[PDB]
Amino acid sequence: APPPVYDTEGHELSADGSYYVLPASPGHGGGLTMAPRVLPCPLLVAQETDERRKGFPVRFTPWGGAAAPEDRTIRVSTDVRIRFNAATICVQSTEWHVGRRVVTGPLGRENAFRVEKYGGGYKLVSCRDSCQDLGVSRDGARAWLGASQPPHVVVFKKA
Repeated sequence: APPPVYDTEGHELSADGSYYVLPASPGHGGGLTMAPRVLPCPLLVAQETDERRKGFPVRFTPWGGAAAPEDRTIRVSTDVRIRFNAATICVQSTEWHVGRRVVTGPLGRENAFRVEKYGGGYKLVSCRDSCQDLGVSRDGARAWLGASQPPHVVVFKKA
């Protein structure tokens, strides 16, 4: 199998754990959060502009869910679903999907992502059809995660 994804303490990522998604280096902003874009729902995936803010941790789920193989180690280059492990003001799914921007809430493969080793950490990729790197775009007061260059390089700090 492809290698496991590792957290900032060097342990393999697990489908059981929750992980803050932080930049791999200082001076690149804070962690990922969910925030409304003009409408209060659905929430979209934003990056905190403030470096001190870790945002909300995420949970990874191997593609297939309960029907995926029993080895639920999270690995690179492998379809996974991603959600925020957090209560939401929208009473909707916190699972990520792409239709540009990464959105949560109700909707093939719109919710398929992968993690790839990249630079000093990992990049996240949307793989609805072909794999597209996810990057951050400042948009007024907010910075949004979407399909864009350059990729946003991240590490996973276990909560």
